[PDB]
Amino acid sequence: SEQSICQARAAVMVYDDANKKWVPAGGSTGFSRVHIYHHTGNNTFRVVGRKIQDHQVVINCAIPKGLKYNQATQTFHQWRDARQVYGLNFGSKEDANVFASAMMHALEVL
Amino acid sequence: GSMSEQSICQARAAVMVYDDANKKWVPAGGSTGFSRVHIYHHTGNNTFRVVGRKIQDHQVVINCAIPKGLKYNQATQTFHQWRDARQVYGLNFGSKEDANVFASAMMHALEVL
Amino acid sequence: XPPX
Amino acid sequence: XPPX
Amino acid sequence: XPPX
Amino acid sequence: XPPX
Repeated sequence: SEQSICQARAAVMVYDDANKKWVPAGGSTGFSRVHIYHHTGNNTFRVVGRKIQDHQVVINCAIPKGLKYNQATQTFHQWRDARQVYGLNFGSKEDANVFASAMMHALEVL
Repeated sequence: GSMSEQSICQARAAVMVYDDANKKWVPAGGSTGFSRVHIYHHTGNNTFRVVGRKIQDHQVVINCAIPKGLKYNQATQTFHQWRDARQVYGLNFGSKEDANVFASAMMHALEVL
Repeated sequence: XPPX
Repeated sequence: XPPX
Repeated sequence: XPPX
Repeated sequence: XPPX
């Protein structure tokens, strides 16, 4: 029921609001394969990423209409919901471009 | 046209084509200045083209198909370029935000072709 | 607006 | 947004 | 690709 | 693969 619209290599991180530092998403340092999935039936999108090594799901979050997606640098992009701040430290500029293109697309069609 | 194509982006750029015989960039359409540049998606046939019009006088300065497999080169954060069998095109974007908008739409087009 |  |  |  |  969902179609992948991109795959990008990134170290997924969340911001620890109490210690003022980034920490690895899911508790595990290393790179993940991060998709945006489009549920075509209802036109919704989510980010799902899984560690390359062991397949652990480290991010699974909805992309809401109006999201402010911040391209802080050419290889680190970030966004937030009401509870967490998410960061993607991409493995290359090409990966950042792939993901940002798909995200900017999702945000235009929502 | 308006009933078979959908604009998937609008970006501000000075459009140019490369004069290889002189080894210099030329303003597309003959006169230097900024244009509003779209990618249009023909939704029935799943094809795309770049169409740009000068802000001042509305002249069409670019009207080129985007073929499957095209190599889109982001030379800098504000100048992107590509080529076909005929010409080499360049977009000198008015801002990094414009370049990002256009490049994100182009990369989308290239993925769904 | 031009044709293609 | 926090810095990186 | 030509330079800018 | 997780549900949403």
